[PDB]
Amino acid sequence: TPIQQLLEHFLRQLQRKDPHGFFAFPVTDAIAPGYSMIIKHPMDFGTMKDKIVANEYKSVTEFKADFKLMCDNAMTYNRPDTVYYKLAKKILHAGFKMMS
Ligand SMILES: NC(=O)c1ccc2nc(N)sc2c1
Repeated sequence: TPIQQLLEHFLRQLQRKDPHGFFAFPVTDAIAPGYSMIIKHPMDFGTMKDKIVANEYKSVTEFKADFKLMCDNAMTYNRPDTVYYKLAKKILHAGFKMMS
């Protein structure tokens, strides 16, 4: 569908900004201790892709909200001086601008 095509385009462009794949897959507690205790609504680019394919996004607004959730989670869990926090903040702002 038109929406699925646009969201696939946005997702490709957003993922290009995360070359290490820090946000490619759900965060594991092994990698990030206590993550599942701290973050109630996890999100990641892979989950977003699956939601596109399942036709679960009915508006760009819904997709943007999941992107923001992913970034907000990273800025809640990781301390500001970490690579993960800095990239989440950078890609949140740049990603919203790109989609506009
Ligand atoms: N999405 C995240 O918040 C995230 C991703 C990767 C990662 N690697 C760590 N050692 S902490 C951590 C957190």
